[PDB]
Amino acid sequence: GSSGSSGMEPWKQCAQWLIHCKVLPTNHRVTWDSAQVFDLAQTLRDGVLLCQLLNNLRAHSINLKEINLRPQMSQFLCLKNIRTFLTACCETFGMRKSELFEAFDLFDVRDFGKVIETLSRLSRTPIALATGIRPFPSGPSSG
Repeated sequence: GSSGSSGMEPWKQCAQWLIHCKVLPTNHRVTWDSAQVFDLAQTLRDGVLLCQLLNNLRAHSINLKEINLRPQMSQFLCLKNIRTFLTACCETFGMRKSELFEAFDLFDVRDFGKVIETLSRLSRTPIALATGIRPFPSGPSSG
């Protein structure tokens, strides 16, 4: 249902943070205007990068070995990986379990927006800010 929209999406600015977080290349394909939430939602759909993000901010956050770096487009493997990231978010960092996104939502790429928010909060952590990376906008105000 690709309908004409007006304004900046939360997935556009997100791309940046990722690059700075040492997870995506400065010349990645997600940085291209032609790109869309999907593109950025695909590179993670596997769940191989997500784990890295945390491993970048904090040390010993997620064991690369525990995750299938090479899922080879595997549903069973993929779904598993994603979960690993969701766990490390409460094991390594210790965030809420309700905020987290639904593994499926990401896999099937149903509601990506839900995943983007999950990161908006993490940034708050004393591990994400420490780096000094453009943190998320603090406040109830929408925008």
